Amino acid sequence: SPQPLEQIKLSESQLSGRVGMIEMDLASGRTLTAWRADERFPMMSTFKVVLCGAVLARVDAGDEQLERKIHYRQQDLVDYSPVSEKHLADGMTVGELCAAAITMSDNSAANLLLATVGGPAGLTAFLRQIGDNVTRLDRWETELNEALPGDARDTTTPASMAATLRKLLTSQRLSARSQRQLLQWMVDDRVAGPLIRSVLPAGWFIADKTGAGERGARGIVALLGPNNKAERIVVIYLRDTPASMAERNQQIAGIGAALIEHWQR
Ligand SMILES: OC[C@H]1O[C@H](O[C@H]2[C@H](O)[C@@H](O)[C@H](OCCCCCCC3CCCCC3)O[C@@H]2CO)[C@H](O)[C@@H](O)[C@@H]1O
Ligand SMILES: *C(=O)C1=CN=C(C(=O)O)CS[C@H]1c1cn2c(n1)COCC2
Repeated sequence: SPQPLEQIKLSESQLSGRVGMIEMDLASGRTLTAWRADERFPMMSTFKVVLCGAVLARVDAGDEQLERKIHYRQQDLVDYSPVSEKHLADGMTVGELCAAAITMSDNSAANLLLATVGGPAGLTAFLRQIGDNVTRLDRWETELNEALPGDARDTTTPASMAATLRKLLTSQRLSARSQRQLLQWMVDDRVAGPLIRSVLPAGWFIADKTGAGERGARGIVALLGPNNKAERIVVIYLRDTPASMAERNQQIAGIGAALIEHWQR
């Protein structure tokens, strides 16, 4: 494989799109690789990790319980509700909703959770309170995936998303049990976790959340490392490419291969 930066460039040339990426040490925040790291990209479903960070902050403050059952109605459901559509009668706990949102990308679950944290404006205010001055959520599922050219709504930057994830997972803004919970939900991702493990060498850790949107938008927020350890945060976003989903996936995998082959930098 080429060096990671060279492989990112090659992926732009091949996709005829913009790629944004950060590779960051989880423990220290050292940035090892930046590429378009201050440019804006649609978050798509990757926002669900930050959402459940906000939920966990309310639990730590005594303002929420993961056990609290939320009842909802069929009229409330949006497209792709694989878990939530099964619990119209019996409801779901706040923690079950976060599991569904992060591990299955259940969109109704995400919207029910958004309603608990004050909507998109509430989530954006949470971000500002933990010192993320860039990321913004403006819409609900599924309209937030629209990825219009030039539109700043529902965007992050690779650098801001990585810093925000590190804050949630490691900075003691969240309680110890809450940090462990957030991590475990990412470990349990069903959408891409197993697929990623199928192509990772033995010994590599993965935890992740993925997203997709219009005009080729694609993204992943991940924890990765050798020796079965979550050593680095890797954030990769793609936008404005006509490529097939399979080719976008293959280019992100190729960046992954470059990082693995050149890990000690
Ligand atoms: O010498 C290093 C390794 O080189 C190869 O591993 C290959 C592997 O066979 C391939 O499947 C993967 O593709 C890349 C898989 C990565 C999937 C994307 C993951 C990313 C996306 C961004 C967020 C973090 C995770 O590349 C590695 C590195 O060449 C050998 O198969 C393996 O025995 C050896 O230990
Ligand atoms: C999250 O990224 C996300 C993106 N895109 C759409 C869409 O393209 O219509 C809908 S919401 C949400 C989503 C939908 N699914 C997943 N994530 C996971 O795969 C199954 C369907």
